[PDB]
Amino acid sequence: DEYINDIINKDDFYRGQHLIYPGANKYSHTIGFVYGEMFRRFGEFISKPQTALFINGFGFGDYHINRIILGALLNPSFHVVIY
Amino acid sequence: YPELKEAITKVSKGGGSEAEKAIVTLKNMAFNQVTVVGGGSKAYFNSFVEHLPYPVLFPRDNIVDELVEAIANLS
Ligand SMILES: NC(=O)c1ccc[n+]([C@@H]2O[C@@H](COP(=O)([O-])OP(=O)(O)OC[C@H]3O[C@@H](n4cnc5c(N)ncnc54)[C@H](O)[C@H]3O)[C@H](O)[C@H]2O)c1
Repeated sequence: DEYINDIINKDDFYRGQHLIYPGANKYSHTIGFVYGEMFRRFGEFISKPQTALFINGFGFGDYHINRIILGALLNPSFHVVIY
Repeated sequence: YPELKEAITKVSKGGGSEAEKAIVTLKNMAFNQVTVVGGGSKAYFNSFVEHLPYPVLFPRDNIVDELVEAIANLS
């Protein structure tokens, strides 16, 4: 109701730090915090023992994920099925 | 001691150092607790490498180089 529609169809109307997407404002610590924390929870989640990880139907268009997986092979409980 | 027969020949013919006489006198014992090994390389350190047996249950396939090269290439 309030702001999305104006952005869509209000022509010349833009402002500063009001929206957070997609990975937009990383030069500001406040925003980055969110993505860094989600990735931190993900990375320390795979460190768990007896945990199953799934990578299904992925094009592997990212770089950090592949390198992290390669460096995290120390876990003998990695199983992957990809389409 | 690789120089086993040489010590025997020296003592039989005469001569030899104190170590040769000591090994000769302590080797003459006919006990199962003492083992005699002779050869040009059996008593050397090289022959000891192969004497180690692999564990029955421990895996024998080598998959460390594959992991290292995968990490080097993909990561
Ligand atoms: N907390 C986090 O997890 C985190 C961390 C850093 C960045 N980000 C976000 O990441 C930044 C950009 O990421 P992105 O959009 O480039 O990643 P992405 O969404 O493009 O990665 C997945 C993509 O791969 C495409 N693809 C191509 N071939 C495919 C195939 N055969 N199978 C499946 N998918 C295939 C898909 O269209 C699409 O899903 C954003 O700016 C930011 O919001 C998130």
